Amino acid sequence: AAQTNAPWGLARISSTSPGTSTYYYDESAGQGSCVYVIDTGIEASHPEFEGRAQMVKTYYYSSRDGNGHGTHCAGTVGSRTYGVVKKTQLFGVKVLDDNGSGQYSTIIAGMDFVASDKNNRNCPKGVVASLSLGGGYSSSVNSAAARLQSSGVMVAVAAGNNNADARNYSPASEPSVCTVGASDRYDRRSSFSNYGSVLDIFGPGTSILSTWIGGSTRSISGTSMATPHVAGLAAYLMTLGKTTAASACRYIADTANKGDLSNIPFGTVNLLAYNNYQA
Amino acid sequence: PAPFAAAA
Repeated sequence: AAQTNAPWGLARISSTSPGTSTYYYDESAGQGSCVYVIDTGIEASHPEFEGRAQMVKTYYYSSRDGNGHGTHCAGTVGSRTYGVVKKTQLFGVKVLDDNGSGQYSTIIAGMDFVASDKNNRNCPKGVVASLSLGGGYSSSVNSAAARLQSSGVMVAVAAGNNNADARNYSPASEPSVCTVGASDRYDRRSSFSNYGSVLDIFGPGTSILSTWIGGSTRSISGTSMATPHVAGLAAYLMTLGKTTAASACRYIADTANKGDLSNIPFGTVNLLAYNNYQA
Repeated sequence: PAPFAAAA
């Protein structure tokens, strides 16, 4: 399949050259897998989610996304139009309040939660969890991510947006998960992107059009928007049976576009998420 | 520390 005038991150993830406008992906499109968007919520009514999203648990009073971030992320991982995987099933776990903040324990909790809860769902193709969130290094936060990840989920993790070394940021630095950096459309590391020896790969994170609350849409920029592209790239390939939750990251990394990105520091990998879709 | 980011 092709999506003409696709968003550029979408066209990029499926091009071996910056510049293109179509997103080419296999049609299975993520279906079979599940993606927990552990974030602020997910306007599960967005017509763009066609009914494939649903709040599974909040850690607050509502379950609504009153922010946008998550619908945005949910969006990129698998909204019809704005998304990598147009057929994934999305579950919202709301760990971040409507300003987009969260305590490390309710996110630890959200992580132990999807580890359990996934057990009572039908996610035949793999289960991914996408954490476009983060903070200062914490070994319990890393522990949570690593538990979640060893419990069998494919944790994609934002490198962070502090254009620093992701080592002092947490999930980002749980070397066992999949820290994701951002690139812009000219193939440069996104100016805000964290980097370092712990990043495993890059995805489109600058100026990313996606779903927004109100049944709307909106571009924003972040390692927060690249994560969902690997989250969804991951999911899309799990359902493609190309890798598993336990190795989706190494595989996404080995098969990526290399040497392409400009702006990469010695120490950081020059690898850009890529689906090798051959029609 | 949290959004890693957007405006909302």
